[PDB]
Formats: sequence, C-alpha cells, structure tokens
Amino acid sequence: AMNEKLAKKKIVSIDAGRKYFSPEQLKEIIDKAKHYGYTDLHLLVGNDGLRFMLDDMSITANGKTYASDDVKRAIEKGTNDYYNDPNGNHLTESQMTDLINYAKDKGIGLIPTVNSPGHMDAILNAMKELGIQNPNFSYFGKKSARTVDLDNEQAVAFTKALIDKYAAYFAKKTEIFNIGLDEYANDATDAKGWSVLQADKYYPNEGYPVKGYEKFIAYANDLARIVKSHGLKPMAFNDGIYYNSDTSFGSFDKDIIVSMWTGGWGGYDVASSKLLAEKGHQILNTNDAWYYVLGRNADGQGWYNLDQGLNGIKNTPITSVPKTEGADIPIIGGMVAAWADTPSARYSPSRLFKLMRHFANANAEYFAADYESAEQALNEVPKDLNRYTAESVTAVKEAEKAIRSLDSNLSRAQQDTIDQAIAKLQETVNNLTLTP
Ligand SMILES: [Ca+2]
Ligand SMILES: [Ca+2]
Repeated sequence: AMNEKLAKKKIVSIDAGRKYFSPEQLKEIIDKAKHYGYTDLHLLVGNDGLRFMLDDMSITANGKTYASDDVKRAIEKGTNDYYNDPNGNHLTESQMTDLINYAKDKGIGLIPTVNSPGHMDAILNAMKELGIQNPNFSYFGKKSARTVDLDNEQAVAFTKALIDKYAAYFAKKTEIFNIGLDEYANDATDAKGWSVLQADKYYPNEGYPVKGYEKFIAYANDLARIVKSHGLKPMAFNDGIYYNSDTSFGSFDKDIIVSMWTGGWGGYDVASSKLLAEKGHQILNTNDAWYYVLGRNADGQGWYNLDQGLNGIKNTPITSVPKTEGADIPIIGGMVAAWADTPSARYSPSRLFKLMRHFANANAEYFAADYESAEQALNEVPKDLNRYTAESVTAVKEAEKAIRSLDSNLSRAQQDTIDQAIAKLQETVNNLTLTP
C-alpha cells in the first residue's frame, strides 16, 4: 500500500547565482530532470552573484524606500562586480514565471535560493551602491567580500526586506524557499566563520564578535518567519545550524528544512544529522559526495570534479546522509548539485546530464519511470482498424490495453516493463493485416 521510495523528492541543483543560465538552458535541464524521474529543480539565483530581477525591486527599509530602478541598477552592477558573465546578467520576472509554469506542466517543482548572510557578494555590492555604509563583515582587519555584518542594522534590514520581496513573488508558485545560511565569512576567516561567531562566549576579551552566533540564530529565525508568512517552507544548508553541536546559544526554527551537504572536516565540526533530526528538523540529503563544479571535468582537475562526483554517486546512495553518528536518519529526498565556483568555466550540458543520469541510475528504485514514449506510442496507433482482419485487430487492442494497464507509478528500475509493452504494441501494429 506504500510507495515510500518514489514518494521522496529527487532534486537537481543548479548554481545560477554565480553563473548565468538562460531560460532555454534551464528548460533543457527541466526536460532531462523529468526524463530521468526527478521531482524538482533547485535553482540558486542568489549565490555570490544575484541573477533574478523582479519587475518591482523597490525596497522599504531603514525608514525609507530604495527606488526600484536604483535597486535594479545596484544589483546588476554588484553582480557584474562579482562576475560579468558574457552570456547574461539575470533572469527577468517574466522569464521566471514562464520557467516555473513550464516545469509545473511537466510535474517538476522549482525551489529557489537567495543566499545570506554569506555568499551575498552582489547584495553587499548593491547595498554600497545604494549608499548603505559598511555592510561587510570584517575579522581582525580582513574584510569579507561575501558576508554581511549582523551588527549592521541597516544592512541586515535591507537584506531581510529583499528576501521578503523575493519570497512574496515565489508565494503560491513554489513550496520551498532556500535561505542558504552556509559558510559564514569563509573568505575572511579561512573557513573558521562559525567558530569565530561562537568564540566570544567562551574566549571573552579577545576581540571576537560579541553575541555573534546568537545574532546569527536570530537572523536565521527571522528569515524563517518571513518565508513562512508567505506559506513557503524555509530551507537552509546544515553547516551553521548548531555548529559544534552547540545548543547553548539559542534554538533554530524547527520549520527550517535542513539541506545536509557536509559532514564537516578537520577543525570544522558541524552538528550531526542525528542531532538535527532530534531537534525536530526534516532533512534533504544533499551529500557533497555527489557535487560537480563546472569545468572540473576529470580526475586531477580539483575538488568536486566530475569523475569524483560520479564516483560519489556510485559509492554513496541517496539514503546515505552526512555525519549520521551511526543513527538511522530519515530523509525527505536527495539532491545532486552542480556548482559554478569558477563561473567563467564552460557549461557543458552533456556532462551535467551524465551526472543527473548516474544519480538516477544508481538509485533507480527512487526515480520515476519514463512514460513519455509509451504515451507517444499510443498516439501513433492507427485510430480505425475496421479494414484489418479480426485476429490482427484483437492483437493490437490487447497490446494497447496492456500499456494502458501498466502501473502508473513505476520506478526507473522497472523501465524495461514499459519498454517491452511499447515494443509489443509496435509489433502488433506492424502485423496488422488487411482483410482479403
Ligand atoms: Ca564553499
Ligand atoms: Ca578520468
């Protein structure tokens, strides 16, 4: 009576924050997602760069309104300062609405990310262009290019209002909004950002940011409240959520779905997925075992190269969550992610599709089967069979019935059953024999 594996989300993530992707390119990704049995496209649009412009970008914060055309010009410029992509700067509202509709018609959902308080180079740049002072976080004379200072009330207020504006747009047409929250001040702190934010509590009078991590919890919780008010489920990457398993600074909103991408590394001690589940968070398995950075296309070409990602897909199943502590961790689904850390890299659709295809093949019981050729085969049957012999007619009608009788919820693992049924139909049609 249950289809627990197929009921999971299967998601492909595309980094269209750092790098421009056209509507045509994204529709092709949606097509392949549908074909391979995925349920959703996770489209980062704010991730270092910001590459999605609403028709009205006016922002009310700090006792004033920043005019829509000024906000647009500030964001376009700020994104260009991060990376001026010769292929394009941003998707428009019309293009996004069309894209979401295109995906919806195929049974594919779209999940956007607009990242903060890290990975927001372009938003920080935009704020400065609007005239907001000192938005960037700094750590002992090292200014972060990507991370907002949570002590800066004006920068924080603007950012929250911007997330609110995007969330209002995505309301009703999507179900999940990814607020990001990953990798606080990674540049300025040599990947010690969460330690830095927590440090003052335990090492006072050493110049660490006062109430740094407490302010981050408040910030995360406020974004969650904003997203939830629009009927959307907030999602965030795991690394800063109870960093160091420290629950003493406050509590994260339980309605935040956790995208569990990392089990951490030496000197970067993240909460286990066990702890996060126990605190009451649903988890989307986003294991970085499966990561692919565009342009790192073969073994030896760096971390998250395509060969590494395909190896990760082969060796780490959709059910294998980072840092389980040996516990059985339930999941809402799995997400394979392609990134543009070097956004000048060439986007290769065939390589992305290979990654997507391997993820589906390695976990085939979880992915939907493809009925599109079955549907087309049925469309291609001759409508009128009267001029053919009763015997050959019966064979076609039986073969048609057989395809139409297939379980409508088969997995990719059972694709052969569908394909066999199509072949049988084609055979019976070919064998239709005109009456004497
Ligand atoms: Ca990173
Ligand atoms: Ca190789």
